[PDB]
Amino acid sequence: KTTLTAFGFASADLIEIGLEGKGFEPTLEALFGKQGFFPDSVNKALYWVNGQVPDGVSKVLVDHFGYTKDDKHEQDMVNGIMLSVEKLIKDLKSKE
Repeated sequence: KTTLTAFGFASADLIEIGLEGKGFEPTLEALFGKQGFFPDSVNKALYWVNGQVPDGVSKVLVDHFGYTKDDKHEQDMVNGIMLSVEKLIKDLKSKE
């Protein structure tokens, strides 16, 4: 929002766009929470996909998505991504 006072002492809101919403936190956590889609999905993709991102990007990825070096699951790329998808689907209707 912005209020303009350029007509002497007469004021007038030049423009205002009002955003109102609730229930964002559950989706925020289902995307980036402990069981969120992004952390597990990125971890599985990094484990099953050859090659590592530059070290600078690697630090951020480890910090945010909790990439794990070693996994004992002979489950494949498809199941690795699909576990994250499954938990996200449960996240969707398990909350607001």
